[PDB]
Amino acid sequence: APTYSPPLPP
Amino acid sequence: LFVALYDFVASGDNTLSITKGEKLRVLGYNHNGEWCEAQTKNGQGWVPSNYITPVN
Repeated sequence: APTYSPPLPP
Repeated sequence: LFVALYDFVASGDNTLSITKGEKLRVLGYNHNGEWCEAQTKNGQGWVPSNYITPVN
């Protein structure tokens, strides 16, 4: 799983 | 069983593109729960945990 955090919800 | 709430475009790194209203089966989560490993008609890979929600 990506080490960065995901985009916030729109 | 889950449904996608918003579009998400894959940024590589084993992420999966999903479309709003699409159905998803959830396999699990990363350590902090921010990412979800999911299966759709297009494949399997990681999506944001709050871009999806249970349905039924």
